[PDB]
Amino acid sequence: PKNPDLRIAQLRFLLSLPEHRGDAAVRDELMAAVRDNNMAPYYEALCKSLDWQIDVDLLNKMKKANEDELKRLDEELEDAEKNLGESEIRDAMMAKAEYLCRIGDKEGALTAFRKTYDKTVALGHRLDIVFYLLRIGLFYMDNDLITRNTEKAKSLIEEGGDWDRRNRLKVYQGLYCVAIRDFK
Amino acid sequence: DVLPPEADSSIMMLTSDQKPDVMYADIGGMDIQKQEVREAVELPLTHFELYKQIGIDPPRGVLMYGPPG
Amino acid sequence: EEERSKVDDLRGTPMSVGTLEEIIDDNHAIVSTSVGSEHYVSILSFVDKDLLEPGCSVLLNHKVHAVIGVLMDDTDPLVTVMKVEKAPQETYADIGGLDNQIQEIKESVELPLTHPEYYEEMGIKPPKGVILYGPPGTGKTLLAKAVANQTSATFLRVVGSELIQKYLGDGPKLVRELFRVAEEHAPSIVFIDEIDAIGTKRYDSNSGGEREIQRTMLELLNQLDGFDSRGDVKVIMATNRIETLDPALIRPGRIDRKIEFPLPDEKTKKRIFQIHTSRMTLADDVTLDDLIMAKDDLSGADIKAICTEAGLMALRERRMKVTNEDFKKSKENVLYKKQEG
Amino acid sequence: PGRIDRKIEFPPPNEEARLDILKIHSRKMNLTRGINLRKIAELMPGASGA
Ligand SMILES: Nc1ncnc2c1ncn2[C@@H]1O[C@H](COP(=O)(O)OP(=O)(O)OP(=O)(O)O)[C@@H](O)[C@H]1O
Repeated sequence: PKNPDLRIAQLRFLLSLPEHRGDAAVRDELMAAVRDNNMAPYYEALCKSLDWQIDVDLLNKMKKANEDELKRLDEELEDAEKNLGESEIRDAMMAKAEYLCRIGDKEGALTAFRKTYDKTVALGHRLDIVFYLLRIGLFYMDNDLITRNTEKAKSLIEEGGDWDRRNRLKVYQGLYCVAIRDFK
Repeated sequence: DVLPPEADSSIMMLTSDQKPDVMYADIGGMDIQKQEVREAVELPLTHFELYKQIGIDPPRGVLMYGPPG
Repeated sequence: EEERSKVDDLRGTPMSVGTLEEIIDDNHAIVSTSVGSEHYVSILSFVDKDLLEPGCSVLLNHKVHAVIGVLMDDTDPLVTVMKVEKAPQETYADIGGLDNQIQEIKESVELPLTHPEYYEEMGIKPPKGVILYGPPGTGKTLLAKAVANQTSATFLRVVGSELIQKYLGDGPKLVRELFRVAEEHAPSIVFIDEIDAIGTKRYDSNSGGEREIQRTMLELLNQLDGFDSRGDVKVIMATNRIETLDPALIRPGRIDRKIEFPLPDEKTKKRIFQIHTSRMTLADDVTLDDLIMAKDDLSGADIKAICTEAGLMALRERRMKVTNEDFKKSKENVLYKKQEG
Repeated sequence: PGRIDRKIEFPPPNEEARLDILKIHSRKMNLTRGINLRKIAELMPGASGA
């Protein structure tokens, strides 16, 4: 649920710097734009790339179908919150809420993150939220919020000990050290 | 002011330098008990970090039973 | 006035709390405090010396070990177990089919105390309590008569022989204090249910033995017989099997009244379903005839549990009205429960 | 006497129940990913959860 968007960051960097590539770099990007219904990510690229012709109804019926898919979960929570449980509601909404912000911008994600940080009693979903901050940190090349949650996750992880997520973080700090200049 | 430490009180420590009686060459029969005890005693005592590497918390609990023998 | 500003200087500021050992007709009292200390205290104030009696807690003023005031402090382990309260919302009117059974016990428990005018003028006075029992596992249905009794006067419930024989005794003394404390709270009702003292197999923890168990029970009879106490502390006994208890227990009590719990018939079971489903909402297609016809020898709590599991299953669909298909499918669960092993 | 209590069975360990729980206890110990969790669980029928 990341690499389809990560390769989009790859193609946006592939389109931005060279102005000589006007074919295979826009084609794969539209190939990933017609799917997953990426909405806000392509506006910043629409200003740099061509303005067509027409997008309009093609992506307007998709963002309205995405808002019907959004409002059907938003209409599922208040029927779900009538009943009650432990996390069975608030965790049901957040995953698709961060996917719904995967459609566009940082908003629904940033509210969903501070929402779910007070829900989970374990680091399982917490660090998953952190991974969402890292992938978006690569898309918008924003290193501000990725240095924080990582520092906070290392303390909950090593209290403590881990295998998969630990060796994952070992690669994450390598991606940040290679984003900036750190060789050792 | 507090205890240095440590000047006790009681027991005391040491007293074992002029001892013990004999080395381990005596009992060679078990060999399955020593593999448990050695790994549960001298290995965690020599390298504390090696356990943290692999992510296994070494216990301090050693229980013995069965006599006789 | 001036006495309050006088006697306070004698006891304070510090003072100790000791225990009374024995009293001498010389107004010198021998007190015992932690640890193992004795003395002669003679004070003419705040006493109350006759009501104290040895074995009670008294103050000790540092100079010199004098008792200024009396202290009765409870707390106490046993006093905590009698209250509170319940005063339960349930009544004897929520049960049916035992009208012929209940009439006499309801009368017998309201015979004394309330409605005394026809009791005291007749000069009968049978204050030995009542004895309950029944099959197969009932006796809680007889407790459903104790809830109505909990609505009146004072109630105390002591159940199970584990509370004596779990450890070494000292035997009945735990019960012996229940008698007297209920005398201080008289009138009060003491109910005992499911007496396994002779029906138990393995004692709890390490204690012995089968015959010592019997002797603590026998001393319970002499306590209950009894010589010599007229106080009530009305006592009610109940169990599943009366054959286990020795006939040695019946003459002192209960000699006047003992009841037997019969199995409910079709009309009674219909009443039972009526009373439980009164608050519940059921579908129109649910009929009360086929339900009681399909069931054979079931008490109120069985038809209760099938409704509880019907509503629990209806919570999966989040429906407050239980359909007859859901009701029968749920009924089959407890039906399969009793029929599995 | 069937009255009153809630009936819940405690199940023995199952294959598919062994997979996920295997990963769960394997979360704290450093290991590579060349480990096949499918074949390793079938080799342990019965036994227990502990
Ligand atoms: N005619 C009736 N009307 C209404 N309720 C009834 C009727 N008969 C029995 N009941 C209810 O059914 C229940 C039967 O209790 P039950 O005998 O299952 O208790 P128990 O678990 O056996 O208690 P113990 O384990 O102490 O013997 C009683 O609580 C009573 O309220």
